[PDB]
Amino acid sequence: EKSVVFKAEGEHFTDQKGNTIVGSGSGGTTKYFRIPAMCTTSKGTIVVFADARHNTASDQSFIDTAAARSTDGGKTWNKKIAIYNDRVNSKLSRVMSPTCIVANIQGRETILVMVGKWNNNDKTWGAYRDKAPDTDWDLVLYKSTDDGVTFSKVETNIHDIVTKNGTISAMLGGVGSGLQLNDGKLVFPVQMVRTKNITTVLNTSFIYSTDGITWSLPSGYCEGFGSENNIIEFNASLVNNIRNSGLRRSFETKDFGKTWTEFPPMDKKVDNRNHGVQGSTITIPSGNKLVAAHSSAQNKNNDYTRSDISLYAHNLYSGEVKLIDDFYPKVGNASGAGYSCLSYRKNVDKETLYVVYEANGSIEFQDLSRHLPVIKSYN
Ligand SMILES: CC(=O)N[C@H]1[C@H]([C@H](O)[C@H](O)CO)OC(C(=O)O)=C[C@@H]1O
Repeated sequence: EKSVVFKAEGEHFTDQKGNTIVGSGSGGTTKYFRIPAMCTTSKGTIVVFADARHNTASDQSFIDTAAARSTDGGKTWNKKIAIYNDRVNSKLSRVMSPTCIVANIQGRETILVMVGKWNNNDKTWGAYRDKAPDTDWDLVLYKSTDDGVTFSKVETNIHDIVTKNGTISAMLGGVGSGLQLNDGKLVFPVQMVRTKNITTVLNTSFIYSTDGITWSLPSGYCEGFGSENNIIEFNASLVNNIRNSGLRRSFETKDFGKTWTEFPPMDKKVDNRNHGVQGSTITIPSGNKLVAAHSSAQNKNNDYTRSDISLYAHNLYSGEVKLIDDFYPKVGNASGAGYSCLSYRKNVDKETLYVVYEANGSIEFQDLSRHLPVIKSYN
């Protein structure tokens, strides 16, 4: 009814030289996985990224970005490390929080994946506000043009545009998936930690590009809330959907990121309760209309266990919301739980809706395509 993408205490990765990575799971396995991100290509291939937390579930720990690839509809997976941390600090070196896009970049189908990178910081990234930007931080971008088989680093100007801004201590993708606009523009939702002198600690925004190499920041900022967020393209707006303790928040920009205003069809429509949680938000066509599909946790215990990871439909015209499927109807592991990522595709006449999510330190996959008629009708 499901498959395991990455098995907690059940995977063995190799490093760049081909030596095994001895984690703290049983038998020297990778201990824990978090923060899944997925896409589906024009060939039907599914690629899933996650934080491979070799030693512990903690955010401040030794982490590589794993990638899993399935060509059989999610039944079986081939796995590797896509992005290695710098191996400065055996406790703390890390790459974190993947956000991915599958896109047509000047004719070439490309998977992009963006992760934050730290080495010696022993605290959460929001603690580091003294510098513009933090010297321990980077935001790195990798690509594949071979359907997810190989990844290579992309040289970008992302660090430069953050430095030039001068009011950002660190930036990170919004977690899960970014998007390619109908005109071809690449867009990553972002989270930013502002420098200490800015009265808002966190903001949301996006970065955009034509070629995947040269990126830009818009001039405005959206309120941060819990900062993890996704963007959809709708009706001549970019619309975000942001983590927040309690009710999720959604804003729209009609001027390509200069200004943001509340988006009534999604704002305050789903409750994640205490702490909030990352959620995934995408669009799915229905005729010449769109529906938003959204995944996040109901959090019945009002805590970090983030129970009941659920799929919702948002009617973008009426503002109705309904629960489609509580696809992980379980209490999570409070060491780190609740995150998810959706992926919709129509290849020829075959429509697929997939999800990956956190399940007790593992990453699981489900094919949710049977729900498509219900979601599409919600317009
Ligand atoms: C880069 C990073 O730390 N990401 C982490 C994120 C973050 O700490 C929080 O959004 C405050 O910034 O929180 C969580 C979480 O399970 O809630 C998981 C992520 O691994």
